Amino acid sequence: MKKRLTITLSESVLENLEKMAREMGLSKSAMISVALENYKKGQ
Amino acid sequence: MKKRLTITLSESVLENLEKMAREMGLSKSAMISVALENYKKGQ
Amino acid sequence: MKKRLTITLSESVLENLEKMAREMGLSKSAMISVALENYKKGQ
Amino acid sequence: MKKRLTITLSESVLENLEKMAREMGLSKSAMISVALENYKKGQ
DNA sequence: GATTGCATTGAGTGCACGG
DNA sequence: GATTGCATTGAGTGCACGG
Repeated sequence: MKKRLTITLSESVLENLEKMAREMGLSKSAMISVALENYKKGQ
Repeated sequence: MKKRLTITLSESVLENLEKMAREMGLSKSAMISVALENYKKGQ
Repeated sequence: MKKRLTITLSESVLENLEKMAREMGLSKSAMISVALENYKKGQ
Repeated sequence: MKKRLTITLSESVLENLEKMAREMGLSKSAMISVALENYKKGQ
């Protein structure tokens, strides 16, 4: 059910990822997953 | 300075990552980066 | 930064947790974390 | 039939789990269960 | 830039060859 | 019902003693 993948991100977008996941106590993989879902929704 | 990140995503979330990316004419890294900056906005 | 804890939940709330985390490709620990955060916010 | 679940939470998210729980006069399991049913609502 | 195999440590990540 | 130590496998969970 889980697949790996390597992405490239802006040194500033990644630094932001950090903070966000941190306050939400999430992993980047989870924060990303949350954000992806989120976005999908708002679409 | 751009940096790389190896993450793990749920097949279903990945599948939809692809879908959304195609339709937005962006790469996964790009899509993810959008959604990420988006969530930060939505608050 | 991470701490363990054992909770007790309704057979129906847990069954729901399942679905939700599943579609969001999240762990319960993550889904719960998301939901907790969420709630905090709406407060 | 009620069931048990051992989860892992980020200290900061746990700390705020406690805060919110106290103030709502509920147990963590209870709080978590609320928030969980809540998110499902918010959609 | 991207995909992946090798590797490790509490799946999610790093690293680097091969593209 | 809750906390925790023991245990395992891709931290997040199960299991069960002790409460």
